[PDB]
Amino acid sequence: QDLMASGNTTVKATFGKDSSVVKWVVLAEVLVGAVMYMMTKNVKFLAGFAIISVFIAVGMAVVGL
Amino acid sequence: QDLMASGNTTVKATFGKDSSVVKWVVLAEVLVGAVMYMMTKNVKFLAGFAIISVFIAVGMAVVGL
Amino acid sequence: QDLMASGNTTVKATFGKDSSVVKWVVLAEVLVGAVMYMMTKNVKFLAGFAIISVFIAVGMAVVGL
Amino acid sequence: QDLMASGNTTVKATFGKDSSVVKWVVLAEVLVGAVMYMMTKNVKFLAGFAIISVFIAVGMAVVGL
Amino acid sequence: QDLMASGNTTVKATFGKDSSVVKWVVLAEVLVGAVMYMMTKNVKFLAGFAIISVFIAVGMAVVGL
Amino acid sequence: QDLMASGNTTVKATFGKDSSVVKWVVLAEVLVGAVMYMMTKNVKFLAGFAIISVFIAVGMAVVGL
Amino acid sequence: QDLMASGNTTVKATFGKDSSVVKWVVLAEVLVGAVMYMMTKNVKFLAGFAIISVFIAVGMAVVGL
Amino acid sequence: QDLMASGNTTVKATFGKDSSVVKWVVLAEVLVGAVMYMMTKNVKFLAGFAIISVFIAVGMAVVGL
Amino acid sequence: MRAFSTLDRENETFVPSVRVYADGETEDNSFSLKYRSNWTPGRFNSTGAKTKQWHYPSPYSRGALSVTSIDQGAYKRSGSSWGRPYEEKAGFGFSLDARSCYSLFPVSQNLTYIEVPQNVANRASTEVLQKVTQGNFNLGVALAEARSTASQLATQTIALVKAYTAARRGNWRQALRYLALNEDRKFRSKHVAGRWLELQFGWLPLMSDIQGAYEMLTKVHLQEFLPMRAVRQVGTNIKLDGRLSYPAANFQTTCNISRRIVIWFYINDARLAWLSSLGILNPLGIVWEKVPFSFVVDWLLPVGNMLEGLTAPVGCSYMSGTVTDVITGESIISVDAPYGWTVERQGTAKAQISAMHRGVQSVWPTTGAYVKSPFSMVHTLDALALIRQRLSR
Ligand SMILES: CCOP(=O)(O)OC[C@H](O)CO
Ligand SMILES: CCOP(=O)(O)OC[C@H](O)CO
Ligand SMILES: CCOP(=O)(O)OC[C@H](O)CO
Ligand SMILES: CCOP(=O)(O)OC[C@H](O)CO
Ligand SMILES: CCOP(=O)(O)OC[C@H](O)CO
Ligand SMILES: CCOP(=O)(O)OC[C@H](O)CO
Ligand SMILES: CCOP(=O)(O)OC[C@H](O)CO
Ligand SMILES: CCOP(=O)(O)OC[C@H](O)CO
Repeated sequence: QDLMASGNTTVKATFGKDSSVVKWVVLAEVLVGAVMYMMTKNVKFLAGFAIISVFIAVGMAVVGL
Repeated sequence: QDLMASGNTTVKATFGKDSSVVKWVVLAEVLVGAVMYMMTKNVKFLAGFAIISVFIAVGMAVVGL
Repeated sequence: QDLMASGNTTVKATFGKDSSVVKWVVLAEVLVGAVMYMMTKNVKFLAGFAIISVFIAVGMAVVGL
Repeated sequence: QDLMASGNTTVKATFGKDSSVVKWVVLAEVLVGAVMYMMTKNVKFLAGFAIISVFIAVGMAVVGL
Repeated sequence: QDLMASGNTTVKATFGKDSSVVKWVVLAEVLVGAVMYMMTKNVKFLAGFAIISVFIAVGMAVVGL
Repeated sequence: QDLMASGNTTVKATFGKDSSVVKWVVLAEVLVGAVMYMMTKNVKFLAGFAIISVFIAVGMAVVGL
Repeated sequence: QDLMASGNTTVKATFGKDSSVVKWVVLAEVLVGAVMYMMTKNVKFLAGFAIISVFIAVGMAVVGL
Repeated sequence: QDLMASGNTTVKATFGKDSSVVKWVVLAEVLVGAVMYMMTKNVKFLAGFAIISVFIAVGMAVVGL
Repeated sequence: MRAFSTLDRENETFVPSVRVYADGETEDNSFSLKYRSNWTPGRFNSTGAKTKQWHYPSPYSRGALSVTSIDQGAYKRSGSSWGRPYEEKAGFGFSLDARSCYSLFPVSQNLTYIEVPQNVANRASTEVLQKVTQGNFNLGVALAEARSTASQLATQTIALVKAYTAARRGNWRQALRYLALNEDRKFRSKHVAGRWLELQFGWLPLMSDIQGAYEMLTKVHLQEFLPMRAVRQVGTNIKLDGRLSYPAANFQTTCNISRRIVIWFYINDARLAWLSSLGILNPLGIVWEKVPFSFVVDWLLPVGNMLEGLTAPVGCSYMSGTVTDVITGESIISVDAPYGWTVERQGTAKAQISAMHRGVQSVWPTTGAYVKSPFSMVHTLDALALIRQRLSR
């Protein structure tokens, strides 16, 4: 017989690019990045404004159903 | 079915450009950058008076719902 | 729903122009600049006589409610 | 026949938004987050002043009778 | 039927603004902040004299019965 | 009913202005301030002879029973 | 009830003017100020022969039991 | 896909020729080069009245979007 | 609500410045300032749960911060020285940004939360509860067909109760006009029990019409959903000065904070299930020959209990109410012045505001509230005076 773990297309619409996961991972950097000027106050946490769209593309387009 | 992680737009009105996040990150610089004239007393912490509105614009308009 | 981080106008009346922060940051220059004449004794730390009112006018004017 | 596990609307008025659960889960953060300044004394446990109203909305509006 | 977890207004008069919680949290900073001048002796623990009334307002006025 | 966390006025008379807390925090500065002339020997730790009565006035007179 | 942190007059007779603290702070300057004529050999460390009796009077007479 | 670090034309209007950077780099020379006649009093700091418009043209016109 | 634009435009005014012276111469130169003429936040589009009984409301808000002239012033013147130258123228114009003209109003940046005074939110909750218990609301979709077929039962009892008491007195000329008959027909019997058996067909269609509507209320109308809507807008003027812012310037400003509390609720009670399981006798299956004349009063036991239950206040249960928050007003500077120178135418500035937000949480006392049933029709109250004065007393 066939498999029974899929056939509903539920996890794809929940954990994907066109869902809500991409919104909760884009504001997590500014939550600790724009407030750390009190302790460190340096130019170091600036390499995260480009790795958001790259990490989401190298993991979602692996299988693709 | 569809997704269940969103459907309320609650975190968008709380963590965004037109929310209260931009008001708490603007006072953290003057709290430490304007009082460091005691030990350092130099012109170094003056580049943060323009990167506040730039970093919040390129980090929020990434997805846009 | 709406946000819950603001709506009280409490932090704005504390860290602002018409508050008490402008009175503590104005005495820090004379506390360390008028006493360093023992080691250096040179006209160098006198550029802060006019940048105090400018730094508070470029950061608070970003939002300003 | 029909089901017998419901038909009373008792658990919905007890464990919901307009009940008493939302009042006990809001004071537990200030009870332990505002007293841990004796050992840690850092800005770390401040990202929980917005996730309270979000977690109660993404779980109660799932079924909705 | 209705709920049974409330209806007494007991926790509201104990854990609130007009109770005793606001007094046990206002003297905890001076117990450890005004005595650490022996080892560290630095101007750092000064941002806590304004966040006491702000944290108690963004948590108590969330539900409000 | 009412609250049970207070009603004794014990912590107010122990941790206050007219108690013994104001005496243990005034000698901790001179204990390390008047003896650090060995290695450092510089005019630095001298601005703390006025912030003792200021920090206790913006910390004890916050609620006031 | 009353306070329990005092009632013994022990720290007042140990850390005060009529004690042994005024003796350990007057010999620390001659231990390093009178021997720095080897490498430096200048008239600089001479402003401490009058600030000893002043700093001990502006800190002990603040509360005074 | 394309890049995500630009697409807003925000940093170009802030750090450029037709912005506010050219005004903060023209008054810094007269702030100290015109008041140093007390110690030096020599015609030396006069080569900076022509290199301001040259340095801003050899750096902004390098890429040009 | 009023007219407002959402297109973000900009204007350039010269001073162528211154012147121168020385011478113459012267121259120178111037300035221019751018300046902005108006500003509009992002469109917040939210959804809600959709069941098979009632659609839950979804949060929605807009708002617009429009600025008119400057217013400137012267211163220167012258012176120278050286020488130369111176011268014166016044340167000095000094333009203002349109994204920060809400400092004179207690409105957040999202244009959703509005600080309501204690003398406004308290009066808006008492005027709504005083109309629901006393009976002052609007009917719904299911309430139109429910009260239409329920009033026909008490209406037919007017021509039956008044005609039943006329036989015991000795006035047969009044019962003929109520039974849709004619006064040009004589009688044959002389006894009080034989005159009623002559005109048997004059009340047979009236008996089938009672069971045609009684079986549809205690089995269909009392086993569905009866929504109710209450409209009550409360708006006061608040004048503030400023414580201062930037410058120183202081604003000096005015504002009109309006609120229309709309709470959706339905009829929910435990004693209403007892009247839905009761039965009624059938006149077609009972021979009226052996039954004496004293049977009409004993037959009105399940019918008379329904007329007295529709007049008592029945408690209700809330669901999810909406609290509208609309603020209207201007601000003239116233600015411062310076130184020286011277012258014155004098530099002035005028700005307008127009926000809108619907709440989620509702206001309802947890100790219950006796709500009057909408079955207090004039034609239904006339049947109670014909039973407690003649059939009972
Ligand atoms: C007032 C904030 O001070 P910080 O920047 O946290 O200090 C860190 C070092 O201990 C001294 O710069
Ligand atoms: C100026 C960029 O610095 P980074 O390479 O991000 O970090 C180096 C050290 O860790 C500084 O602390
Ligand atoms: C006789 C002057 O003594 P001071 O002013 O204390 O020292 C001068 C500079 O510090 C030399 O470096
Ligand atoms: C002369 C004005 O002050 P500055 O330009 O800060 O001086 C730099 C050198 O230290 C000259 O001594
Ligand atoms: C406000 C929460 O973020 P912080 O803890 O201040 O910084 C993040 C890392 O823990 C650096 O310590
Ligand atoms: C001069 C006032 O005291 P401080 O600012 O603590 O001094 C720090 C260094 O000694 C300055 O060079
Ligand atoms: C402090 C230097 O003395 P002034 O008389 O102010 O200037 C004269 C020249 O600098 C030669 O030294
Ligand atoms: C005017 C530019 O030249 P200067 O800086 O005066 O240097 C030339 C010689 O060093 C004379 O001092």
